[PDB]
Amino acid sequence: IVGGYTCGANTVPYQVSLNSGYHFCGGSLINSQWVVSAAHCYKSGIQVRLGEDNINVVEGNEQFISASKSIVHPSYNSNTLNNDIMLIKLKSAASLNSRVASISLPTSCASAGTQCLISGWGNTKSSGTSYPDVLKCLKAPILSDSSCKSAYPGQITSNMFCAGYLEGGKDSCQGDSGGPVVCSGKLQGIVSWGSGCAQKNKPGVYTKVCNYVSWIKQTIASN
Ligand SMILES: [Ca+2]
Repeated sequence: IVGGYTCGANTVPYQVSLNSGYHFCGGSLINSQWVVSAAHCYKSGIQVRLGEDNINVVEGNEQFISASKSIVHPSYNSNTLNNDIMLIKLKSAASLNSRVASISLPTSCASAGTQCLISGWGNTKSSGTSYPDVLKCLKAPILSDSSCKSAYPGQITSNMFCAGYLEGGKDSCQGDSGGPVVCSGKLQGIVSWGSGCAQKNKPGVYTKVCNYVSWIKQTIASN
């Protein structure tokens, strides 16, 4: 998160860290046994860390649970990043409480102008590299599709949407991938890609979760 602020311990209870001996991607807890993340975050041997704040220190409330299986959308294309969504089933059910809670799936696509909360432990620098210990947050608006397609000609599909600032200075970054974009208490996006970080006229691109509600529900029901 570039140009953001410190969320505060456990203020984003649905936020998860995907770990393989180090933090590599964010994720969202949608129920006691399932996490939604980005398909490009996939890899064998994933340990989902819940209730995290400082990801380098064990301070209480954390829950480390191994992924029993990661389900990458069958139509995910690594070259275009279309269908950048992945379902992760936990080996055992997570303990839901004040610090650890699931986020609701959307019942409709959010409209442009809607304010959303983006969060993660990704890079905080536009040019350099500086990874934070504690969870960072960012309030950003969903941009219109015309502005989005204008920023990335021929790269935006119906399964993507832009969010952020065209002036630059505020955006999600490396490490934030797979993280939640929450608007009005609903998971509308997943940190997917962009051209650099917090660069002007290059807003962040996110996976349009509202286009996958049926798929998510159907996949979960058969697994
Ligand atoms: Ca910790």
